[PDB]
Amino acid sequence: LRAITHISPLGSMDMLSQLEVDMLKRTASSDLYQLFRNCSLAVLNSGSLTDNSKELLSRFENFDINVLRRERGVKLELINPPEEAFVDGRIIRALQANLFAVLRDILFVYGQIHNTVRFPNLNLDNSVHITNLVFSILRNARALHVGEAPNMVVCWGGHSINENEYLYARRVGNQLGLRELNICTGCGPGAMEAPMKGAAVGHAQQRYKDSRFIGMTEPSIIAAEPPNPLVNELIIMPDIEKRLEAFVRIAHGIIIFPGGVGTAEELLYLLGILMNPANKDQVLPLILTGPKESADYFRVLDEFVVHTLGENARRHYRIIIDDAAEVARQMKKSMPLVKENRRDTGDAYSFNWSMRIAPDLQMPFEPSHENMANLKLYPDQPVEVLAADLRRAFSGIVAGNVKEVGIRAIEEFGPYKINGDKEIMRRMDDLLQGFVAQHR
Ligand SMILES: Nc1nc2c(ncn2[C@@H]2O[C@H](COP(=O)(O)OP(=O)(O)OP(=O)(O)O)[C@@H](OP(=O)(O)OP(=O)(O)O)[C@H]2O)c(=O)[nH]1
Repeated sequence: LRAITHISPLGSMDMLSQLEVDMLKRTASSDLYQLFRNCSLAVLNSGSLTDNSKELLSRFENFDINVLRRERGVKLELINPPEEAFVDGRIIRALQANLFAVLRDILFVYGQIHNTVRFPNLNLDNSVHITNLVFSILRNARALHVGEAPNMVVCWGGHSINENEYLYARRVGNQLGLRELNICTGCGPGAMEAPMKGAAVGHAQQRYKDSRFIGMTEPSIIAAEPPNPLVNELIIMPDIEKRLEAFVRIAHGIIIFPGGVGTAEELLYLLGILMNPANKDQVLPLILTGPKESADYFRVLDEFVVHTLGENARRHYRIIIDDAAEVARQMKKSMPLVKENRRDTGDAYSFNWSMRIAPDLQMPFEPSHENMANLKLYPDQPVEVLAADLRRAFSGIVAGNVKEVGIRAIEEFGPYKINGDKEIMRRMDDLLQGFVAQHR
């Protein structure tokens, strides 16, 4: 009635103390179990060709996982796991490494972090501690290499995309791989998987040995979305805001693909950091690119930025339509400039400390009628503030029409549409009307 198998640690959690093991033990038996189980299950389905995520999560009712204590360290016990994850009775290494990546970031980091009874005085409300914590997580994930030239390109894109956009992202990935650049994404399908599949080919063509494909996700996502099978360095941050800060501090360049309206929220976030005068001398290339069909999509998005943040916004990004070689060539040229930029201030090559991220951008935000109310949506205040309050505005009603939390108050309380300048509020509907005219 039950088939069992023991997995030894690989890639992480391979050198533990007995106290740490005992800590992991109770954590695996506290309320965190449901989260820990659903994440392990998602990892074990990376590569299973059932596109419907939640469909497959139910197919495995038998599955359960427990943590085994051994004098030396820990082992993972799997009860009735998916068959497609094994080869002649042995677990596929890639999955095995992701399997213990969950053990690390969910139980060791996530479960012991909220515990302030367990960890030292860690003021989660202090902006500095957050940044250093993000660093500690990445270091614990063995994702920060010493004295390595900048070659990491973060990529953001839509969850599900048409076959047309997918090919362009693959092509861009290939051109990035052909130039010995590595890739970091949201660890999912769609635009978060295509650039990796393409970069793998280029690396092979260039005989590039150690590809780094970093999937950076969070518990609520990975619990329902298995990671794409290209990810070879999995990382799960505790909060949404900590995941986004991780993206910014490890990246040496950022490429944004069409992601529907979410692209706007993602774009405003970056501008809120770059257009901060404290970051005037920072060097972080930003390219927004897409197939020939996404011409007007980015046009609409560009007019919005100009008409609200000013032409000054364009000195921080470049739009490239249907040219993969140019996108990759731009990023390759910027790497020495990043290296030179970090070297000019003494910053680390693998992690951007000096980049000032305002504390408002590191804290969670809830789309209630109160928080939204005091959104300063006029152009009189600093540009970097307007962009911050604009991000918190989009995602506010993003999940506010059909999301289980938005319509619980959108038809019981109605739309809020917080006070702002009559001109700015229209340039948005022009943006929303524009995305609708293209079936986004
Ligand atoms: N900013 C930075 N430097 C790093 C990093 N990892 C290694 N380094 C190296 O540390 C060295 C810099 O130390 P120093 O030689 O004393 O130069 P400093 O004037 O003191 O710079 P600083 O005061 O820190 O701002 C350089 O090596 P070399 O120049 O001697 O050789 P190579 O050219 O091959 O890289 C850097 O390449 C890193 O993550 N960030």
